[PDB]
Amino acid sequence: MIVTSGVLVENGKVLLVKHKRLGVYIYPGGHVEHNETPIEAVKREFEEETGIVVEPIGFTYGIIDENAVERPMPLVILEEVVKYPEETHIHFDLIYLVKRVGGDLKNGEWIDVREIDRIETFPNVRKVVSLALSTLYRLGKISKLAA
Amino acid sequence: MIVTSGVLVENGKVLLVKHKRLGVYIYPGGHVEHNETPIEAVKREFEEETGIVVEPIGFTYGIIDENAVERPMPLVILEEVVKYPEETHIHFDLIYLVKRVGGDLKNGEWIDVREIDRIETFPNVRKVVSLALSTLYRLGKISKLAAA
Repeated sequence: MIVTSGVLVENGKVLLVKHKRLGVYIYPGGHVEHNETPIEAVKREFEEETGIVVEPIGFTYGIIDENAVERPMPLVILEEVVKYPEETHIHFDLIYLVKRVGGDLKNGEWIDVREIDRIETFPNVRKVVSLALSTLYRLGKISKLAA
Repeated sequence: MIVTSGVLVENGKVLLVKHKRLGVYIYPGGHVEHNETPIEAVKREFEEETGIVVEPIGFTYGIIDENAVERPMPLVILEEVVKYPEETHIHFDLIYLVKRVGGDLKNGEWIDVREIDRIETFPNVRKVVSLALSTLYRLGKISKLAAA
């Protein structure tokens, strides 16, 4: 079962939302519908859940042609377990790094990335955040020795 | 509408099948069922289409515990446009690099990378194969440095 998520980090803070059933904070995201792409689903769901409009940004090799466009690589992909009383799901999670490009905050909270252990968070959050800091740290670094 | 393909390379040869409707050669793959993960889908389709059993492989960080396990990163992800004068689809194609673990070639052709340019391939297949080769090299070294 395909799902997609958005990691938005601005000024040491990550935007998170409460899961309507689990209650723990999660990266805004959700089920990738059939007739849509994971890129469209993450944009659509980030905005309906938070009010913020984002754009997934990742690495692409640069492959271009009239018949196909390359899409950004996710920050990571996890098969996560979710245990409901009626049943257990496995979610194939395409976790994208995202950027804000519009909207207005309506739901969700900016959680300092250092206080992530002071709140109930979906199991992955802390692991994914570390991965995201590293990556941003690297990119910031490499974006250094460009000159 | 997301689909998945596997790229199997052995002895300077990539395994390609003929597109069901386009005829052109493409790597094996197909639509991902609601009921399955892209990883399960690629093994299933490859299975059906070639008879060979394969295992997706790729870059990972190493995340794994009781609550979640990381899956390998595709080789490349192309959002392909497929014009059948009779519809016209858009395919979010998660393309994985895969290795052989069983089964047996029942259908399909081994395409020598040295002849690929004089062969009718589905758009960008040649670009992707090139990526596979370099990518395989990089996973080769990650693997032997890890072996050291």
